[PDB]
Formats: sequence, C-alpha cells, structure tokens
Amino acid sequence: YSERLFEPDTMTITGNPKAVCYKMDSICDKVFALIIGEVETLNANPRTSK
Repeated sequence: YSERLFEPDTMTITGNPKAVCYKMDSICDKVFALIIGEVETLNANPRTSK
C-alpha cells in the first residue's frame, strides 16, 4: 500500500538500440538531456560498460 509510484509513464526518446544521456538537465519549465551517442549491443550499463 505504502509506496507512491510512477504514472502512465512511458516516454521514450528517439528509441533505437538507445543510448545513454551523460547528463539530463533540469531548468524552469524546460528540462531535458543530451546523449553522447549509442552504447553498443541492445543492453549495456554505460557507467560500468564500455
């Protein structure tokens, strides 16, 4: 019961094998991210992976 969760909440960015945003940013009313590029394979944890 306790926890308070989520949303309808599915928002993808462009998709594709995806990518990782080093930094997602927040500033008034308009917040967003940059992505360097695409980490490889389908699924990779960038900070640990490559």
